[PDB]
Amino acid sequence: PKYVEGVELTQEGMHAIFARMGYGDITSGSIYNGVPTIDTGALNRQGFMPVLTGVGPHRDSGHWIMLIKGPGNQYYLFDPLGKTSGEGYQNILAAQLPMGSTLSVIPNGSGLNMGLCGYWVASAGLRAHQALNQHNPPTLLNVGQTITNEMRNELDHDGYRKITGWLRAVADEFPEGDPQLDGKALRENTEK
Repeated sequence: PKYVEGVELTQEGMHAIFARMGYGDITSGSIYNGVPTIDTGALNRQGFMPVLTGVGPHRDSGHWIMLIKGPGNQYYLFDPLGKTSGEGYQNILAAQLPMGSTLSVIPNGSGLNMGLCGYWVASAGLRAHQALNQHNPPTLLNVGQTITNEMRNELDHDGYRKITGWLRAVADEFPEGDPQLDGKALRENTEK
């Protein structure tokens, strides 16, 4: 399967889901043997960048997180495993951003990932992007709080089954066809 392996998005799958939602042909990032590949031009241009962390010679799969650009010289790190996990990548990622930039980790809660990091990056990651860049942005705390709550509410009522079933259904191609703001909307509008 090109887009999904087990219940995780491959790099091809991540590109494909952003293309299907209407974000065009995006550039993703990675951390290979502890060294980041981050195109800052594409980051600034996109407003965000999914980053496949934890990869290396013997590891194609890793842990997806989302790099977000805010207003000004502010950047954010969304980690579906929670605040501590993200703080794990904070430094190495921060040193890749423009001089004068700051990188803060979104303080969302642990225990809600369920092996769905790619899905979360493509949904909650985008919603965090949109929230932090709207006219009256919430505080970092409110954004973290809100993301935690949204992940928990989506996992309720057979959420894991619904998400994993959809991901398996779209393992090779996505259905048509309206564009969407985030992956949850795409899922709900293409079978869930």
